[PDB]
Amino acid sequence: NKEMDDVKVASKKLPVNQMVLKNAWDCSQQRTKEDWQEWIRRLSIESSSHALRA
Repeated sequence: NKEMDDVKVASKKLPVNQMVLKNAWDCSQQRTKEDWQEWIRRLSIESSSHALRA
């Protein structure tokens, strides 16, 4: 075998509407836990993205 990999940019794009989703989480909840949780899992979207998918 030989050579290499990585490649591996890897980050960003944007959560713009997911930012919207964050503030959305903020609006209701009213037992905020679910809101913040979801919003966080979203916020995740390199690694950590996949991480929050736990």
